[PDB]
Amino acid sequence: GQKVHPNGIRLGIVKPWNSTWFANTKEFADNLDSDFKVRQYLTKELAKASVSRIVIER
Amino acid sequence: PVIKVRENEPFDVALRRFKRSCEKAGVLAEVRRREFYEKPTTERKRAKASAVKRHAKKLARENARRTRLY
Amino acid sequence: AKAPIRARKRVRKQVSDGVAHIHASFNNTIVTITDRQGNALGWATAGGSGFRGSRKSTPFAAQVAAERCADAVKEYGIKNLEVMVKGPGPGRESTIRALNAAGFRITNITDVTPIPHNGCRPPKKRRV
Amino acid sequence: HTLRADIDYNTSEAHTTYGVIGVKVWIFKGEILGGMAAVEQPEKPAAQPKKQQRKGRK
Amino acid sequence: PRRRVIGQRKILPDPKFGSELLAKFVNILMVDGKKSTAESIVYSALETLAQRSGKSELEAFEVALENVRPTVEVKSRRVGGSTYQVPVEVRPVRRNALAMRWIVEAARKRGDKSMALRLANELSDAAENKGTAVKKREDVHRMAEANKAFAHYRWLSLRSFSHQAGASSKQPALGYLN
RNA sequence: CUUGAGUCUCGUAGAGGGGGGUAGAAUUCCAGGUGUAGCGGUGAAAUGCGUAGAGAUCUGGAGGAAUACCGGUGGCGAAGGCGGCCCCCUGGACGAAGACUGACGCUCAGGUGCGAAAGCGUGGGGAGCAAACAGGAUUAGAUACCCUGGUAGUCCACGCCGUAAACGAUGUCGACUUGGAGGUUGUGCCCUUGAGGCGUGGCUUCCGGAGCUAACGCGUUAAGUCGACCGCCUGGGGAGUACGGCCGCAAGGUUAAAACUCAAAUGAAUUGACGGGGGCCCGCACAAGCGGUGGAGCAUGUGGUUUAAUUCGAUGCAACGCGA
RNA sequence: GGCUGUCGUCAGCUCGUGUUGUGAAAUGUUGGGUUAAGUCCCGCAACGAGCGCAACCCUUAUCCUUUGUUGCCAGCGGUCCGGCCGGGAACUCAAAGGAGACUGCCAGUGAUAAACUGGAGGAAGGUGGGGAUGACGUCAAGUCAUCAUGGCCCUUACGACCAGGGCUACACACGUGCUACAAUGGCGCAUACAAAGAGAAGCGACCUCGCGAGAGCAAGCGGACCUCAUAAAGUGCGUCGUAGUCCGGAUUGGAGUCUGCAACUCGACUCCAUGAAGUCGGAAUCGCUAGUAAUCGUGGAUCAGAAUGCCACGGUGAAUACGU
RNA sequence: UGAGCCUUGAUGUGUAGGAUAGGUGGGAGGCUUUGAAGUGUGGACGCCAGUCUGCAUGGAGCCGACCUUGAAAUACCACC
Repeated sequence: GQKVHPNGIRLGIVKPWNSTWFANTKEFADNLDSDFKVRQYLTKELAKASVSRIVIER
Repeated sequence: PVIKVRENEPFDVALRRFKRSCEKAGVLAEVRRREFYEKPTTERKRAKASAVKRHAKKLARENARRTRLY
Repeated sequence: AKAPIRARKRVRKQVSDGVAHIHASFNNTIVTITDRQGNALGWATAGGSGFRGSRKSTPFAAQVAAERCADAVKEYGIKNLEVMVKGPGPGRESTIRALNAAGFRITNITDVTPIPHNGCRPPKKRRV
Repeated sequence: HTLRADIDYNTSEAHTTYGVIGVKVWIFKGEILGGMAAVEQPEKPAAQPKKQQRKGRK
Repeated sequence: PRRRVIGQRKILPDPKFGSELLAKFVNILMVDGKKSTAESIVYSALETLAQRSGKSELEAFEVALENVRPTVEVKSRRVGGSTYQVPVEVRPVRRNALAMRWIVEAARKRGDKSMALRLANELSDAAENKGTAVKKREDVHRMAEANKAFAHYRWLSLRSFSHQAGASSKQPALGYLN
């Protein structure tokens, strides 16, 4: 079961990132963990709809 | 088995092709080997047997003209 | 055995022509220089080159055997040569070069390797 | 092993009676896709019309 | 193996004299990557040599590189129940380097109170064919005259050879059916 | 009757059978000549032979199995079987004209005759090689294999039970089924334009069509279409032994089985692996090289080993500065 | 389940479809020539097409192009000759569009040919250097300890707070890396230029104390301005001879310092004195085709307190690749 | 052909040493074409080409006392 993940090397050109924001190093973890919490608890609410992607921007 | 028939022009290297006609074969070839009585008729006498690979080759020449490989 | 002799000048009978005999086995060559009338004037071997194994039975050991004996007989004063060959083993040609390199002519390379009229039965060896 | 265009991969995780099941799905829409593309201009034509410096002279 | 022909690097004249034949010498004089020292050791040796004979600083270096030069090599490639040795005549790039290696191999044990002197003594010596690497030459050609006996899995190779427009005799050389 | 077959003389190819004659070459041997330090064996090696003169080599004689050469897809026999050259006795098959008989035919239990090979009794013969046997070598085990010593045997003559994979494991003989060509021969014809061409027989063989096979293969010499008659087989293991009849101085031979166990065994082919069968290709896989760790000291991980416990994960390449 | 490793950069593997066999399955996926290539010339029941590779891609190298500072400075000014500053654009130089190179040209070779090599301008001729980059998937490889999770057990606990102790143990062996065993160096004194990145919770010039580490104060910062940082190896001069030294400097005593209630086994740093093993190491044992290998130092990721390690960077930079 | 007795003749390729180490006395060198040596000719003579060396011609050298290495020292004649 081979290969570095196929979409992962594509993330810098003609594929967008799944999230786009910037925090100046020291606050980057605090912003990354909140960016996860919005992913996890928001999708729980829209359970009954059908959705392909989630894109969070600050 | 430098073979008693003399090579055309004598030189330090014996011309083994030009020398043999029926020497060493069957008589002095199976040295330190088990002697059979009737196996040699089919075992050693393989002149028809060795011609077949040459025939196979001479057949495939023609087919290479017809395929346009040639 | 050999002695530490001063440089050689010596004369014996100055016979000028000889026959050589090469007895080729699987493990060795015995190379033996004779008078035309047929008398040992000297010999050397492949086995005293002390290679052991299969390695004693190679054309280069056949060459140097020829070169020792052909050398020694320069005191016997041979100047031309003929050889009889007796075995199916290697040094077919490289033995012939050492007799020529001793500065002798070697025009008659008579193989006499004897084919009996179906003689005595050989050891059976491997069952293939 | 392609770097160019977006190309869609998903690995699903889902449950059934006997435990977790999963499907790995690559789908390929096109080798040129315009859904994310590089910016309209290079630096050299962009922004101010008179761009050359005084080259000192405070 | 090897699909196509693959090349070699080329040495570009050294920064303190301007010679290719010197920039290749300093490359094997290198210990711990340090060519910029191996330069300092060549030029300090060469000048001591230059007091010994003033007609050229390169006198005793240039003739060392001819006299201790091996002309022949012995190669090795195992066959089954046997290792053997099989002689080849050697290509010039390795004739030159063997001799450069051997001048420096001998120098680092000369024990003299500066390496510039160690290298300068072994060159004055190998120029006159009196030094340490005359022996290294002698041995390497002995092996190449002695090992003319052997062939590669020989007993079957000797028919295989005879039909491939080869001789009725054992070829003492690498990677041929012999 | 001839449409089956049988017969007389003529011709032809061949190692068919049985008894006689006959030369030369190695080992082996006796004698004589020449000559000095190893020979032999094998992966490597030892046992074996040698300075008491080996080993090798030359000259002359010796003896016996055997006949190296016909050597090719040839030809002959009975399958197995047959190879030096001649002579004597003589079989069987292949041709051809002249000619004759006229179902005189097919098959064959029983049957009598008859051996590849070794086994084998007496006589003859005996040179090498060799089961066993012995010892080395292997450790890989049986004194086996493998190597060296080494015997019966192998070899002929007559004689005893005729064994097997006993052969195209293709019964016998006969009728029918597109052919060309090889090898090579009777014989009709040809400048025999090339082991050539055609007419028509001969064994022997390559190719392939109808038909026949599970598959390879066979294919006019069938394993096709068939004919009669005979021979033999009916799951494995255990059994080519046991049992009965019968033969053999004698060791042995001959047809040839069940209880019981058991759900399989067996012909073949695909593809991987694999060959110690043959060959090709590629990777820093080797070569062509250079440096690095093991050893020192330290740093760190692993296990050994320790306690209350010194926690686990990874362990041939897919492990140890790696999950941690 | 999600995910990844092995083979292996093997150079092959598969989808759609026909045909040949009764079918398992072949064929293509095999051949000749050629390669990094199922790349490309030729061609048979393989036709059509995809996967790996090839490519786009980022980066680097010159170099085209715009900016002109916290960047640069042929010339000019204060001037230690530092862009600190009056000023200046000849010039790297930085982040960004990217340019160039395609066996396309020309020649030789190769079956036309892919392609190998040579020519030439250019930094560079052979998909320019470097990376990304990994077929279907057996190996039942490994994680229930990222996490999903059925089966399935405790839930006064296979939960929790608090503390101490351990893997960092010692009889040893072994895997790895470091640095060394010299003089190519080390000693003393003098001497030179880095790249890249870190510094918002943080670091930090000058400061005064201190042998240093550090101390306590603090302008300043947003990092091409200030600082980590003296980059080291390398060079200069004079000096050293196998004696474990003039290499190597470990240990250990002792004092100063640090992060923290708390430094004992188990923490860091400075530094004084004395001063060992080890002279390239048996068995074992690995990466490498060139910016590589080797070797030297740096910073950062992590980061209470601790790097030999990992990641990247720059210094200095190797033998050879005949041949299968 | 052993042994005894006896006439002369030599090699000594050392760890350290330029090479020439059987024990050891005489004893401080032979200048004779330089004792030489040297291509070249022969001879004693061996851990195999090495020590010594006769001589047309050759004033070119063993090698010590010395110079030098070692436990012992070396010329050259003897003794064995």
